[PDB]
Amino acid sequence: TQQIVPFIRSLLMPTTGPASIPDDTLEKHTLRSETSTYNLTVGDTGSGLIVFFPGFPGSIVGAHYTLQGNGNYKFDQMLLTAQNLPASYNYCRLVSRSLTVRSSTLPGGVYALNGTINAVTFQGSLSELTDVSYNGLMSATANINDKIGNVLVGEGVTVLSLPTSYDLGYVRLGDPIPAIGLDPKMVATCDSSDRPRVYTITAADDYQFSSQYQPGGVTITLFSANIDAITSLSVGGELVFRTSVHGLVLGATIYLIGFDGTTVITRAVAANNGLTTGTDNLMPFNLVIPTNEITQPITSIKLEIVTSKSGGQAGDQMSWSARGSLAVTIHGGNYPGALRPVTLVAYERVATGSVVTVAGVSNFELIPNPELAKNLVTEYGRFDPGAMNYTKLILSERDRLGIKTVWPTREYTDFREYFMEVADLNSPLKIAG
Amino acid sequence: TQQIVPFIRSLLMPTTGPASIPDDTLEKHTLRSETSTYNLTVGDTGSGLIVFFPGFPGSIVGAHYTLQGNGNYKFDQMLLTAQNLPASYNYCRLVSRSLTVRSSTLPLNGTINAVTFQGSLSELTDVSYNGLMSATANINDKIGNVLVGEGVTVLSLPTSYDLGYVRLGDPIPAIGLDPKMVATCDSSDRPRVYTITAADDYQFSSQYQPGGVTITLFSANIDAITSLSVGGELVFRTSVHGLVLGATIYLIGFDGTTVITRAVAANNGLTTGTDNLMPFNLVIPTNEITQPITSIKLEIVTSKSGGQAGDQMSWSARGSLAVTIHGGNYPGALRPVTLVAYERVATGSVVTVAGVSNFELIPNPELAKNLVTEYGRFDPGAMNYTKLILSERDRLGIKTVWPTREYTDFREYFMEVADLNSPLKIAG
Amino acid sequence: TQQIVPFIRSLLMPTTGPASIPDDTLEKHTLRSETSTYNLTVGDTGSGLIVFFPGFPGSIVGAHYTLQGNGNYKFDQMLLTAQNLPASYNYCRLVSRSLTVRSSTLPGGVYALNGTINAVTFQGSLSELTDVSYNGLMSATANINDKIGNVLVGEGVTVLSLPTSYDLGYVRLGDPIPAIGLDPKMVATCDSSDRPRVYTITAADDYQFSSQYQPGGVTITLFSANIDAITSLSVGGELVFRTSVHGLVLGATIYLIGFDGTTVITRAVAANNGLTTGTDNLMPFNLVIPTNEITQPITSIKLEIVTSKSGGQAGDQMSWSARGSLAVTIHGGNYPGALRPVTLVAYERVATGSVVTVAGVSNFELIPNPELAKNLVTEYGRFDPGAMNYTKLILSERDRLGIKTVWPTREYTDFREYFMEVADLNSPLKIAG
Amino acid sequence: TQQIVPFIRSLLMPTTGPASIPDDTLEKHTLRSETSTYNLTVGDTGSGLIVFFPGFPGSIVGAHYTLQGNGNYKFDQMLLTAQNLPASYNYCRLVSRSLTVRSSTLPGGVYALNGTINAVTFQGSLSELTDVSYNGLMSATANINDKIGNVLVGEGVTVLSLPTSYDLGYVRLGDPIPAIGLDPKMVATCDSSDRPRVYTITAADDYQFSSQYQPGGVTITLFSANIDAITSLSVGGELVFRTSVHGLVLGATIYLIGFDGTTVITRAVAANNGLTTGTDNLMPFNLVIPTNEITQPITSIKLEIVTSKSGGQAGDQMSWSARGSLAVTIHGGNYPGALRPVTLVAYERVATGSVVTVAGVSNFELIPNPELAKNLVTEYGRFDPGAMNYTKLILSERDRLGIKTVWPTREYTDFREYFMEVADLNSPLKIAG
Ligand SMILES: [Ca+2]
Ligand SMILES: [Ca+2]
Repeated sequence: TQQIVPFIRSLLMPTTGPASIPDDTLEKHTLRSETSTYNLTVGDTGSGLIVFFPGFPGSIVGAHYTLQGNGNYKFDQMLLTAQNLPASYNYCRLVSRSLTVRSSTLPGGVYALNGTINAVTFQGSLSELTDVSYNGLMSATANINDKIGNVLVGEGVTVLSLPTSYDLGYVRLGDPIPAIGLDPKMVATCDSSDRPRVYTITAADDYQFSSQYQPGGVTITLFSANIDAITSLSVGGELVFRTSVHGLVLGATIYLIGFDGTTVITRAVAANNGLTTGTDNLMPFNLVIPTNEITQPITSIKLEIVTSKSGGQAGDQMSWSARGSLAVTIHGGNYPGALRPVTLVAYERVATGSVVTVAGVSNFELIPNPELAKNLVTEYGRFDPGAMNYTKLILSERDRLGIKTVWPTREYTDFREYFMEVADLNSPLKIAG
Repeated sequence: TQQIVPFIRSLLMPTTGPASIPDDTLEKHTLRSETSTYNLTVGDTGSGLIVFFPGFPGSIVGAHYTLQGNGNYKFDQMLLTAQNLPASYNYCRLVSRSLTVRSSTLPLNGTINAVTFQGSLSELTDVSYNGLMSATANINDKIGNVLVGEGVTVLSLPTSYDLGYVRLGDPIPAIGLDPKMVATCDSSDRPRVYTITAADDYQFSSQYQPGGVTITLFSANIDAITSLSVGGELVFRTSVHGLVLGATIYLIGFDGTTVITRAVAANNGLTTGTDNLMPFNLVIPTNEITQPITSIKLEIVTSKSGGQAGDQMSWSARGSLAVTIHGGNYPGALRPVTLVAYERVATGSVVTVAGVSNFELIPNPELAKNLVTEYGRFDPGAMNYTKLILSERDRLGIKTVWPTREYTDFREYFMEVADLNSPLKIAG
Repeated sequence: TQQIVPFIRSLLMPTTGPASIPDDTLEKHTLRSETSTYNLTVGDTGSGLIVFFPGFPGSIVGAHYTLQGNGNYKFDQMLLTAQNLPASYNYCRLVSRSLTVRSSTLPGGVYALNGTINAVTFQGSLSELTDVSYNGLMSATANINDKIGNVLVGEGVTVLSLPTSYDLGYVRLGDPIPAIGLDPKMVATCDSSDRPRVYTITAADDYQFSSQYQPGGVTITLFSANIDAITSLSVGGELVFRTSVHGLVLGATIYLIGFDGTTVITRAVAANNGLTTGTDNLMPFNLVIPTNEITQPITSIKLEIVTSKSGGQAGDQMSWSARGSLAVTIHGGNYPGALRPVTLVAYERVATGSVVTVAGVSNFELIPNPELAKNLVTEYGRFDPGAMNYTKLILSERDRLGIKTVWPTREYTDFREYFMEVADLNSPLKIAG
Repeated sequence: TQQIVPFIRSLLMPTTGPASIPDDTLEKHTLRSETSTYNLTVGDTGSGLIVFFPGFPGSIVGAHYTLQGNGNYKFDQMLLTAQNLPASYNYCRLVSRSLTVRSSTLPGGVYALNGTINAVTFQGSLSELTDVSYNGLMSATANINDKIGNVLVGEGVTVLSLPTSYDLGYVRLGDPIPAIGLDPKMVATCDSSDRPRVYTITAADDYQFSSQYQPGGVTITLFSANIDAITSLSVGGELVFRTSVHGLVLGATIYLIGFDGTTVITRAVAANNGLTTGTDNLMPFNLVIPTNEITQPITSIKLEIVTSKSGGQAGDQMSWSARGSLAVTIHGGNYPGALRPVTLVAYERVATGSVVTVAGVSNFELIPNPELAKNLVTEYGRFDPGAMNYTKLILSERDRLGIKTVWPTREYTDFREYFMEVADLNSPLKIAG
């Protein structure tokens, strides 16, 4: 520390403002901060979960779920940046981010404040967590500085975004692209694409299906698989069906399921589709799911198949054989931060009707869209040598320095003042010559 | 050199263990070594080829092929890491790797030629024992006629730092009605894409045949070790009524053998005076690829419902296909290849492979519960020192393929400091 | 910092008292502090907005609006200086100002959980804000140190007035001028005038009006435009009307609308006014609106026109053509601070029946009115060189120093003690000679 | 203190993470932290007791008992580590541990006035405490730094684990061992065994029993004795019975009693043991009690004998003479930490229904089980000389330094910042060469 190092300051104290990442990704850019402010209402159980995407290169900050009587989560809302970055910028890179979660309210009739928080940073995407209960969170990492337990809600928790790789590319935001079309509801964007994530699902390898006839048909769930998506994705591939039985008609639908078990997206992949005897019957997958259709994080994908017969009787026995694999590409999905690190903040025993307050600052390197570029000057980052080495040193000593991704806010506040002991005006420039 | 530099030590002497790559890719990770041990049997000709993927970010180390009487190679087996990394880890980055190839038994014993080729397997123009020697112009990337008893050392030298973590082909939680159901999350970042314009108004013409007339529309060299997909469309036009088309894609192994065969369209009537579409929607999962893919070909069968003596079946075809091999362009995934060829080894003798691979790894969710991860040790000047060393690679004689005896000498010539640790023991 | 610099002390800690601005505006003046103290009552929705004019050269500090069940704002009261400066002084210049906004008290110096505060400093006048909702505030500036999000109400927010230009002229306050008149309600003042703001509205350029006869007439709103006024303004200009229809009578009224959509001032510009065929019919605008008539900040101006006929029957048709532009001059309106920077403090989730407490100090350079001048000594400011350079340095490093216009009070308090680490008695003057 | 000493840091501030114990026990191991998080509910009396085992080499942290109307304790639940260590590791050694006990229920929203805490560290096992009442606790030690009285529950208490011997062996955790068996409920473990604790109980030295016949038999309790167990144990030994009465049939049953006086385990030791007249009749004890059947700490052991007769009818006398010693071996029992030091945290006057929140961190040296060993690198501890001497010095001056095992949390927090005044980044490594 001398004066200090703008980047370290920004990284460890994001509410302080942005600084350019001192890596090798030399683009003309501009630096911006976006706040996140939410007042979430606590449900009947007094318990809930905030899912944060600490490294998300863009306006999506997280999602809030309330916990319900029956032990299921129910989606409340997305937590976003104050304004929608893709409306103004085309490219983006996350510099630093911190968020605070605390209660700001005790309801009218309530005698006493009570409530606690458990939090973890998990090195995987949302659907990869084996246990998302308040208690279960605590073992999602072995890293002591990536978990915090039973922090009082009144005091609150601070989430600090720590890097998962530098020298990351600029990410295209989901920015609208100039387009005209006959449909009012037409939407054209240029999506986060670099570093796609690909899931491959072999749904069947000569899977035999056999069942008696039914008016309305017989529906099966061929497979269900955990995947992650926040933004646009596509499904490709093909199933091949064989049969000895004449006049079978196949229906097939893909469902993308949210974290709360709810259907987010439903797409008929093939409806009413006759099968010929002694031949391959192809069922291609050509699905594109746009960002705006994804109303909450996708947590799994499943495929249902309906089998029905034209004629039909009592005992008819409908049978088919199926073979093939599908590929689910989520665009830009493997970009570190896009899906990968997840910070969960769980609360419980909070009085029903009380407010859980979220306040955050996100810092970005940004490239303006064409219209803004006319009035927004861009520059290469400030050069200071040793900024990156200092960052590397700090992170290398992360555990001995106690630099957490999840803090009791009181401890983070102490850390701020313990660190940051120099911010020294600027000695004789004022008296130099 | 002072003490030394863990990374340089790991890079130049991988059997020594792992060290974090001193680049800008700052992820919380863990460091691991995986051994490779194989005892390969020499075939009838006393000759064969080991294909190594020195930079492969994961458990695939290489493949062994024996050479046969008729001059063809025949696949033996994949050479892997001791345990399957994707079963325990989700993300991975290669730190360093070395492998030794020597004979260990007799039923002294023939010779080895080796090269590191800066391209993928199918790109090599000549893979014969002798032909290898000209795959590079780089003198430190080839070694000739090393005695098999003494053996060869393959050392993996970098092809780019600041590489992303690669997703391993890790199983993803999934339930399904089929026992043989498999769901993975694949190496995807940095795909390789081949584009094949199979036809641009290609005219086909032939007399009728019971059973049909089969043609190979195209054949093209491509590379795949892991999952890939084929997309695109052919469009067929015709003046002849009642023509039925069959089409199959074959993915062919290095040994000319069919690895994967997929019917793309079987029994498919063509209408007169219209475009007849033949879409390609193929996804090939990793587990189906039993040996490296070296080429792709498309066959088309043309038959007629009626049929007679002279019937003349004709169609016009147009369209291009795209073969995407997932994560294929990730440096190391397909790209550098080291070939170790042996010949004149006595039939029935053992060619012994022993290696160490070093990785930066991120544990899967279940292991993450008990596996602490950290940012890499900071030492400044580690990367500059690496850059200096590599910059002087040729004057230092840092080879990718060594006579083992020469590599051993190099180890002791380098690495002349490993100095205990002077007065920490007496400090205060 | 040596001892310190009175002006910097005053600027950054206004509760400390006044100091002369170290610019080139050398007037004999006197230095004063005026407190602002308000106990505002929270309405039904538990939500509201305080509009501050941090740079206002005089006694107007801000205005309080409650948010109502229906989602609309309603004016409560002006927030003023403790005493009315124009009653005692004729000229004035703002030195520094800070205000506190909080709620809730408990035995032990402790405060309760009582909702949240969002605040921004916007570099424009009140009516220029595109979004004034609690959440929308957060994007009124891109400047991270000019916005603060979801501060607990119990802890509260500190508004600090940062300069918008030095070397400003002394502003004439709205001081009463000696006058006698037959009317008890006669008022004569000398107004803030230097640096007027002028709006020009071309209300019509051959605008055709056409409508069927109506007993009582047909009223239209020719235009509506957002403008800003806190003090006196005037409307000048002329509309010209043409018509081929005989017997048309025009009425026209100007309305000045408050931030809460309420009519603040209504002035008939022309009532009962016959139009002649084939000639220009002039409608001049000669409006002067005195300060005392402006009961709350003006946010827009609109002009209504009534077209009546008197002798009209069944379905007659009334038509006229209109041409002309108006000029709205708000006196001293462009004086930096008079309208320009606005700080919004929005609260919500505040317990109904609790009181939002405002406490502030405003510091001024003042010239006494003739009666006070007889007993009020005035002087040129204390000379200290480097005071202005030091101010310029501090402001130049504003963002790295984290000098905010809106603070969580707790953070401002910390800043005060972090800064201001020298106030050193006065070493051997006491022992000198 | 220079930089500092990882071990001392871990010992005095366990929430900081683990460090290797600088003793002579040189094993290849790995270092881990496990959190403990509990939200306990306060019962009817507003009073209860948390029993901590601060030195326990494994996943058992303590047990919670509520106090009841009738003055008895009632077991609530075991307090454990976040995950079950024996599922992943085979050997273990405790490095350091701290736990926090406070009410998360804050009346008014801010106040810590919600009852009080008394706490002690007792140098013996649970059953050895003579007085376990809230008030009685205070005299369990004479050591002033091992007791704390009437700490406010809102502020809370910190339990710090201080060593009871170094150079301890690695303890085998209760890890499952590969086994197949016909019974679904079959369980095979390898238990903490090193350093057994043995109680010898001479239950009878020619004890004369005499009572009249009753259908179904006559039951006496031969003895009860205070013993301690949290994990597996076994009972060995023999009773010899003499009689003159023909056709007596003896049954024996061992009861293991919880701290709350509840039977945890009941095992029949003898049934249909027909006594032969005028001869030694042996009653061997061959009991093995597995860890898993112990649902709460065992505070005592008793043996009942049931004495029945064939054709007994009326004034038929039943009489036996008994002689013999039993030995109760609790496995690993004498391993310092396994049973020995106990920290009791008692609360009272807490409002019924409020939450007492426990949060802790436990640090371990661990050896992975065979499956984990495949992916878990193990190493000998970091060498730093003088670490152990420094620990010895610190502990030697424990009382003058005021290093407590039980703290008012506020005082512990102060201590943390008073200690730990160096954590100094790392000066010119960053600029060296
Ligand atoms: Ca770089
Ligand atoms: Ca000037």
